[PDB]
Amino acid sequence: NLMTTITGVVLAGGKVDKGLLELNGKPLWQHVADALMTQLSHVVVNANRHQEIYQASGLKVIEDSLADYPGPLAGMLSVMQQEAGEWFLFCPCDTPYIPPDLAARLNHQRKDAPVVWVHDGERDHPTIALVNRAIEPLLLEYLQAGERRVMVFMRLAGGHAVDFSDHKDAFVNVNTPEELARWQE
Amino acid sequence: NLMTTITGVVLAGGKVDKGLLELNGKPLWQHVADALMTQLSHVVVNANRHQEIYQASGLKVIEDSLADYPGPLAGMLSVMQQEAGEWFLFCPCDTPYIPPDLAARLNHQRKDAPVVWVHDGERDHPTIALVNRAIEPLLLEYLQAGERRVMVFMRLAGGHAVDFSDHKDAFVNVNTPEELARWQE
Amino acid sequence: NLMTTITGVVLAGGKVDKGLLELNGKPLWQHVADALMTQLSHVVVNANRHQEIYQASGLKVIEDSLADYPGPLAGMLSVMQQEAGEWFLFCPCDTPYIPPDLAARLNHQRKDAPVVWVHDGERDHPTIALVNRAIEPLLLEYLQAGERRVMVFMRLAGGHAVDFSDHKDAFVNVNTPEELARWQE
Amino acid sequence: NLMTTITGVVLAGGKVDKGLLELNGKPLWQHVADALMTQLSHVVVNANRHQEIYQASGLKVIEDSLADYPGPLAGMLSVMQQEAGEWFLFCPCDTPYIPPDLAARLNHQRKDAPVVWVHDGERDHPTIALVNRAIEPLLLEYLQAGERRVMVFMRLAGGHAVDFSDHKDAFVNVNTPEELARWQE
Amino acid sequence: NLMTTITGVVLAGGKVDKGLLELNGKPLWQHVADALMTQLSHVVVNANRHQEIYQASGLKVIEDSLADYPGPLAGMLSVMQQEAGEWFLFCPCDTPYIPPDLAARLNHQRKDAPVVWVHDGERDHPTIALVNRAIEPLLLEYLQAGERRVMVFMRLAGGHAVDFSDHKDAFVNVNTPEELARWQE
Amino acid sequence: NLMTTITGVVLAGGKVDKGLLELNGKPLWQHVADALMTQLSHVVVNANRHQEIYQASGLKVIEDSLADYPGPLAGMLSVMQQEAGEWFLFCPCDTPYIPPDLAARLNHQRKDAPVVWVHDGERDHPTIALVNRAIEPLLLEYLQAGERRVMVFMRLAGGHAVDFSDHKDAFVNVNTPEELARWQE
Amino acid sequence: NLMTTITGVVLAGGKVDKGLLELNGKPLWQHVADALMTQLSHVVVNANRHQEIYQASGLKVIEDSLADYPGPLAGMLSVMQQEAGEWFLFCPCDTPYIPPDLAARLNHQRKDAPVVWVHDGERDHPTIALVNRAIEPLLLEYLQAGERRVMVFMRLAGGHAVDFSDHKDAFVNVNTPEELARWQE
Amino acid sequence: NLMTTITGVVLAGGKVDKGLLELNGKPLWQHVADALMTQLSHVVVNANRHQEIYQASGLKVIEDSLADYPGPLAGMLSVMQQEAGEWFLFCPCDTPYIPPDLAARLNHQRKDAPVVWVHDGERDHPTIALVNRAIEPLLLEYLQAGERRVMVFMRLAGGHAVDFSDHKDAFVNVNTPEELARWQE
Ligand SMILES: [Zn+2]
Ligand SMILES: [Zn+2]
Ligand SMILES: [Zn+2]
Ligand SMILES: [Zn+2]
Repeated sequence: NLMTTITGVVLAGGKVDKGLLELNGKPLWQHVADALMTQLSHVVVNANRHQEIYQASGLKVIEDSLADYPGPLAGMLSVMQQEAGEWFLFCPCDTPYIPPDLAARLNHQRKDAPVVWVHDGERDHPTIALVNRAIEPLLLEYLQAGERRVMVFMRLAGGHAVDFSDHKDAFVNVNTPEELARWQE
Repeated sequence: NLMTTITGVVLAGGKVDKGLLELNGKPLWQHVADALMTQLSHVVVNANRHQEIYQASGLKVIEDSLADYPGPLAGMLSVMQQEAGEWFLFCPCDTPYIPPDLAARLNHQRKDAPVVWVHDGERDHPTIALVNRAIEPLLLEYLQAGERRVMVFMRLAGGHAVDFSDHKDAFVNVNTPEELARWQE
Repeated sequence: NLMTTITGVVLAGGKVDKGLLELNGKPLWQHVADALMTQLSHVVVNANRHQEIYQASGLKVIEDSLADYPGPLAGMLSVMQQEAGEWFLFCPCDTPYIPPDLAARLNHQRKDAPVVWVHDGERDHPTIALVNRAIEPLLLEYLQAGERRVMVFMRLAGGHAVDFSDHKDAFVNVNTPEELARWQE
Repeated sequence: NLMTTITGVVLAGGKVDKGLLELNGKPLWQHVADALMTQLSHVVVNANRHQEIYQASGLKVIEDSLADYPGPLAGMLSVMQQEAGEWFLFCPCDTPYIPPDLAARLNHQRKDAPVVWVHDGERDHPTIALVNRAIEPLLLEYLQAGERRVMVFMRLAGGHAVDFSDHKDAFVNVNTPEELARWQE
Repeated sequence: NLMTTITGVVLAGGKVDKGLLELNGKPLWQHVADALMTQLSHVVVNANRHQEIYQASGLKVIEDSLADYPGPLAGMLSVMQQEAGEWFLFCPCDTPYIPPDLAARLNHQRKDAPVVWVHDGERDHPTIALVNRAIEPLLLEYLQAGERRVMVFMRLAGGHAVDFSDHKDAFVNVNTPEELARWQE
Repeated sequence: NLMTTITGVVLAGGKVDKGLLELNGKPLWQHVADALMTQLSHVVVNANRHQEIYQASGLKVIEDSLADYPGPLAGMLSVMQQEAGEWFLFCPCDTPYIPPDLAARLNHQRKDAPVVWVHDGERDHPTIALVNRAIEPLLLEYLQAGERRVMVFMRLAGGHAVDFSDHKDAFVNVNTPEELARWQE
Repeated sequence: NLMTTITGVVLAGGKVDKGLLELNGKPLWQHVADALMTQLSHVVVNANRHQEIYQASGLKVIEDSLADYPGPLAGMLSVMQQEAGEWFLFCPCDTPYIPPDLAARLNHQRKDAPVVWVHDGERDHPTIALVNRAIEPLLLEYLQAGERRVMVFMRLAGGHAVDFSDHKDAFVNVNTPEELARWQE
Repeated sequence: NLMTTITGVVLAGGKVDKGLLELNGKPLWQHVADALMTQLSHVVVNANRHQEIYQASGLKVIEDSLADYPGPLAGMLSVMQQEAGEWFLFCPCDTPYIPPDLAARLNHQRKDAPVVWVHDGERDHPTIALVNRAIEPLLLEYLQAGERRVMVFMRLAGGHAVDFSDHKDAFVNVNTPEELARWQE
């Protein structure tokens, strides 16, 4: 089952974390982790600050790097370098309503591509992505070349966006404390 | 083939059985069991009463529990706890006309989800479901929390309904002796 | 797991059954069925008499034939013609102490052969056999030719015996009521 | 590849063969055999007359039976009883223009069903069918019960028709010498 | 690879933990967890006390039960009921020197059995075991019957011991604070 | 992943190479090789001239033949005869803009066929093809018969075209130095 | 099963056949073909003379070549070039007593090698070999280089001999009419 | 086949190459590359000097790093970070007589371990190793910790040595020009 083949990954922030703010009593990042854990057996967090907090919830923490690369791609590569699965489902810390069929729908719609990411009907969410580790070398080469754009990389790897326009407000992102108040229950 | 990979399960009733009433000379529950047995090699019955009757037809009977949980979910979990397959096709005792392509269509339309159930064009039949045992832990947690709603659970697991609107009257349910008379041949 | 890939088969007798006699309160044939059911999910009985008794224990009964062939091979072929698995573990009704690792050891020692049977250190037990359905055509041809010898057939199919000389008295066969008394507890 | 997993079967006639008549210098049945052999490695002929002729082309001949059942289903069952593959692609002797993508399209459109057959846009061709051997037991039971209708059986097994309406005149059947003249090149 | 197919499990104690005592600066239970984590991606702890301590190391904690069963078997069953893998490698908290090839050797020596445990040359260690979840139903039945003996259960499931007599002092168990002093570096 | 299962093949020319001309500083053939290498681990070049140039880029060169057959099919067959994979993705040297999802889309759209090629919305590109080695024998027979037409062969093998009409100008072919100037950046 | 994965091949002679002489009423080559057909579904003959005779038994005939190479290796390569399986079991026409477990024992003893051949206790029989088609390219290169020695090639490919010293007189070869008389029954 | 699943790797030297010296007219490193290429489809070279020379033979060159780690382990990790296979067979540049069954024997003797290396009867050759990429994270952690010992790492990963004591002088290493003269033909 996908549950035992894809490693879930909370992208908590590369070199505070707004993901620590509570939504309905639970920190934003833990909404994401809990949603991934309902669908996937093995779930880790990519974090470079507050490691003890993430770890304290029973999750393994993967710290970045080797080289101090910038942005989300750097965390993705760090996780592939430090974890053995074939497949990873990444999600940032601030999208607490991700749907219960995230992994299944992304996988079903992959069309044999090594990477896919969510399009919510309005925009792309390239860091909510199902990634095969076969693109580890390409990612390393991309970052070594000084490149940083997420979607450009994912397209260059042969990926595409998957339509989640029917999953209402599942991909809302909590940008600030103020937005968080529009969502408190 | 699906025939040898999915265990069929007649949900005969958790803690008489109207499924014992005869439709065209054959008990309602045996219509269901026979339909499952045409499509699947290994088929069992979840029953907590009249166990000897079900067993007498050559079917293994799984009794509920561990804990006295309520409703169909309790029987589903009981069956996963007591049977070793990866996949189960559950069906209640009172839907005698289930189609010969039930398992194939549910599986084909799963879209990589760990659970799917029938929608007949008019309504959901959440207890006519193809279930991967990976959701055993989630089900246990759900029931331990005091929750009982079937479709809510199946959605939370990442499942969805599968359209059988073209399978005419295949999902009629015999609620009472009176309805049973509308169907006698 | 082997549990969900091999169909167990009690060879109860082709055209009373001494296998109906009780050993320590349980009929000989049910000792065998219970031993197979501990190791295998799906288990059936090949019987041509007392079908209701076997069936009443929750086991599907396969009756012989098509053609009225003689002996155990006839039952084996009948079962392959009427059951869909790839693999079958046959055992006669009168060997109640068959070991809990029967299927695993036979499979482990197959050496890529399509059939293997037990040798107990003293003699062959060719009807205690793990059989791939690929030899269905060969068996049919053998029986159509008027041949009946079990071990000859199994050798001709490319099979061999597997040493169970360390499984003490596991393959005792209860030939008569008198032998049964040497074993009563 | 499908080429090495599906056994092709020319249904040449159960208990002359009009399939022996030549179309553009090649016997109708050999048009079918050649089309199957382009797509599939292992191809056999079900024949009960002129066995030497079919065999002489390098094809193994499977004769019917065990029991003298009627019609095409009888040949299908005979072939499953005498051949070891999981999958069979049957075709009658008189449809010489069957397409080069017959096996691929039938398989692609199976929708997890154990049997599928061709619909040419105007009618069903239930004997041009892709069949999983899991339905061997059901077929045996059907024929033993005295039933003979092909499509009824295939529906009861959970099968469906596959649209080949775009494959122009690929499913023309040569009923008589006269029709054969409408096709001579 | 085995790394991504077998779930590691530290058996930390069912209803203080001596496994909390430090050996060379690291708690005994964490020696075990670290050894399992070198070989396996996903590793959990079965604990019913000090849950926060185990969880704080980044490990998911599985608490016992459903029913208050006794002993290690109860923890094994609890873990299978609450975790989705096919395979589990259990180890108690007080065997800190378990070898780096534990999972590979147990798996290699399984001989198609659904469970295997370590024999160190002097004695059995039945709670250092590689277990297929197919024996979940058997375990449940065993415990419901009031049975508790570990090795008896594992033999009844078809398992056997695997020789680790060449892995010197790898299976030393720290019974008390005094034994722990014989090992301090 | 497809990356490690399909061998990429640059069809550089059977018995100068215009593919040696530079587009934006990189030879046309190396545009193709680089595009294939982003998607596939193992990539080779079919060349019969300038072998040292192709080889110098780190690519293995496969020279034609056995028999001096004509055209692209000859190179395809040469490559299947000299390389061990199951699957090959061929592309000529003069289509430098082939898309990053070439292999994934061709594979996803194969519909169980052993060969597929690109249609760009305006025309077929039968030498941009995903080919299963099962058609090696058919290809050999075709060429031995004196036949040379690419698309005819691919249709006869059971293949079809795959729509890439949405991949803008990805299949432009540089026919001459003059066309190459319309594309210089 | 091996029956449906390995193609049997009678090596009948490259550019009369003593294999046509009758042993106990059946031609030597047909003893071999029949032995292969008991173990394997799909069996072909490599022949360059008397093609009609071999074909007349229902076997497909593969004629040599492309290039007029010498010896048994030439026939092996011809067969791999013209047949789609992954695995081939070759045997010459004059070893009529080959054992019923030939394919299983060769496969079991392969030790992950791409080719294995029989050693009968006294000598090697390098043309009684189980061959993976991955060595097709190596074979082509070997023959193109002007090399002909069978065992040298098989060793260079990474193969080894498999001990059949316990299969008494199974590998007797009938060199002449005179030897054939020592064997007539 | 192993040929298409394991990537061969010549370890040519991390930050002249004595591997450039000719043995019987062929550079030592090319003896190794050629031996790997006979057994494996895809073979690369890890080199940090003379990259153009290695590349010129048709081999892809992987340069070290990310971080400037020391020794052979650094090259192994570099290759896993930059190549997508599951399995790698590493060999240094100066062991020109490596046997034709290197990959098969190492794989056959792995005993489910993620890494194995050659023991020649006299000593270990830990850089002649079959490595699963699952140990990429462990290797990274090991090197980041400042550790460099090869065999220690391979043991810590759960590996073991494989006996090649019967492969005479296959593992001779050419240390110097003088040793090279003891071997010139
Ligand atoms: Zn059953
Ligand atoms: Zn985990
Ligand atoms: Zn065949
Ligand atoms: Zn390569």
